[PDB]
Amino acid sequence: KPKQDIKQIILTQFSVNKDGECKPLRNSCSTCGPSVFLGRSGNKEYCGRCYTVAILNK
Amino acid sequence: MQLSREDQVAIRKYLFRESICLVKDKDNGNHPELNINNKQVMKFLRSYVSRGLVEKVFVWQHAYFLLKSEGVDVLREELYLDETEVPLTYM
RNA sequence: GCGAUAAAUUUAAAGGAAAUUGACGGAAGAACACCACAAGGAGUGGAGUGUGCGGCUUAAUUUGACUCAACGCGGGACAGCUUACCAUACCCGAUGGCCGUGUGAGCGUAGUACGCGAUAGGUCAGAGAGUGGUGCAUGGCCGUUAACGACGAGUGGGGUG
RNA sequence: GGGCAAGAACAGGUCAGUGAUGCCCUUAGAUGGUAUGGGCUGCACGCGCACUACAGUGGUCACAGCAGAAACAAAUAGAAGUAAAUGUGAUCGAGAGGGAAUGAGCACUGUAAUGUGCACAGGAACGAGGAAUUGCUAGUAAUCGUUAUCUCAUUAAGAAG
Ligand SMILES: [K+]
Ligand SMILES: [K+]
Ligand SMILES: [K+]
Ligand SMILES: [Mg+2]
Ligand SMILES: [Mg+2]
Ligand SMILES: [Mg+2]
Ligand SMILES: [Mg+2]
Ligand SMILES: [Mg+2]
Ligand SMILES: [Mg+2]
Ligand SMILES: [Mg+2]
Ligand SMILES: [Mg+2]
Ligand SMILES: [Mg+2]
Ligand SMILES: [Mg+2]
Ligand SMILES: [Mg+2]
Ligand SMILES: [Mg+2]
Ligand SMILES: [Zn+2]
Repeated sequence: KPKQDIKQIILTQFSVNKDGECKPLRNSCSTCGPSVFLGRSGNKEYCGRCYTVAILNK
Repeated sequence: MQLSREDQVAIRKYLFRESICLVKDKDNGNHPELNINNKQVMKFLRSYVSRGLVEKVFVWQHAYFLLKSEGVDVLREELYLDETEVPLTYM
């Protein structure tokens, strides 16, 4: 079967304020716990533990 | 062998608590005392037999597993129990 | 025609001698038995159908068995399973060394950026599994000789054996 | 009437009964599992074993009535079950004997009909079997049904009683 690309040290999920306070950059799932973040690509926003893809009306 | 870490420790503690185990071959059902798939319990214990820790005797449709003395200690290290703890079969 | 009488060449024994035990006889004499007959009674072989076997065909028509002692036999009355065969699709891997890994081995996905994490990475050794092969490598169990009257041990006798 | 049942044998059968087994072969693109389908049931033809027959010592209607013993919701044409030969009266009259291939149906079992039951039509060979061949001596042969026996969701024209 196909080969698996890898993205090294995952730190992109977050953003840091000037005060040093940290917040998630990607948005978070309502139904899989807020600790699961949501991907983006074109019309698609998507999720892990449920594989559900939202399709945007744009 | 396709068992979760929780399922692995469930077998380790059972096999120490009681110095024996009994598994039915060619079955997709769940082991009565563990709630783990029979084939998976067989496959787990298979490794302990290969390591020389556990005896295996096969009779009719059943595999009888017996824990050797020279392996109580290995499983006690693995399960990180206190030095005083011993199975129900050992006084 | 007879009398008398060679070589070349070939070969590990010779239907060589006498005796012993078997197998055989279109040899003799006893026995025995409707899987033998005599005296009888019902069929099978001919027709249609059920079922097994060969042959041919097929993607595959999986396969063993052949005088009694193969052929409604393999507890073989197969829609799935049985099922070994054919078409398509999916799933998996004792342990040990070496190397590589939480700064992420590998896995899930509407496969690329999100979810899960040692579990299930690669390579050498080495296991295990198989209605795969060989019953002329075997064990066990069966059938047949045969349901027949024979069968070996100890002690004595005879013979070179 | 069964059951148990010498010694010796056989390169007799089974590795497709076995976590009985030696050795060879395959082993993530598997000769390992699983799932959905198809085959094992194909049809010029030669054979083995069974089942219904070829009628009048018969066919049909109804009525009785008897086993091995003891198990049986209900059912308006009909769609598993507690004998059958048989006993009396009618009937039919010398292919009104016989039920093969086939039609449009009506139900049942099942995950799935291709399997089974039922009703109507249809009506093939066969008029007692060449060369051969198989059992059977008394409650036996032959005849006649039946299995709370085995196969078994549903399927016996098979065995074992
Ligand atoms: K005949
Ligand atoms: K037979
Ligand atoms: K044998
Ligand atoms: Mg002369
Ligand atoms: Mg005669
Ligand atoms: Mg005939
Ligand atoms: Mg004989
Ligand atoms: Mg199949
Ligand atoms: Mg199989
Ligand atoms: Mg095998
Ligand atoms: Mg042999
Ligand atoms: Mg042989
Ligand atoms: Mg067949
Ligand atoms: Mg008639
Ligand atoms: Mg049979
Ligand atoms: Zn979600």
